[PDB]
Amino acid sequence: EEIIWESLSVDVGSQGNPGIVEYKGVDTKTGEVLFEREPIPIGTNNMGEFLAIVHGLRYLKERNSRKPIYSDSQTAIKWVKDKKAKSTLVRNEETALIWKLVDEAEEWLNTHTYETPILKWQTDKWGAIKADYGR
RNA sequence: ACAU
DNA sequence: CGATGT
Ligand SMILES: [K+]
Ligand SMILES: [K+]
Ligand SMILES: [Mg+2]
Ligand SMILES: [Mg+2]
Repeated sequence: EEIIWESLSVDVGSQGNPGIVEYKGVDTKTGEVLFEREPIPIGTNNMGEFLAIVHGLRYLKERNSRKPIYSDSQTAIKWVKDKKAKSTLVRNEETALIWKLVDEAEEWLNTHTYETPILKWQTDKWGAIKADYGR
């Protein structure tokens, strides 16, 4: 119903899918960019969406912040809930980097706790998530 | 079908 | 138009 403005919003951007993947997190209210991941040469949209949420969790925990995270990705929200990213991307030399990051994000989820609500951004009602790349 |  | 996902 109502946007929770006191929140962090995340989104992925890519050049190709699979292709070059980046992501960022912003203050939902103001749009201030709070973190941005260096582009990863080959990944999928959903791996990026998942890494963005997990980085948001780590960012908020380190800062003792109870803010929720918004993501527009049905898939990534579920992968985080499950602590398991069920990507189809082949494992090879060119995908080694993103798969290492995905593996390590799952490992972090499996070794830490958090109460952070992970909320679905309702794009149909509210427009594009505030972290969107505008691509 | 829904979400990207 | 194509791809990633539940
Ligand atoms: K975009
Ligand atoms: K589809
Ligand atoms: Mg998105
Ligand atoms: Mg977007």
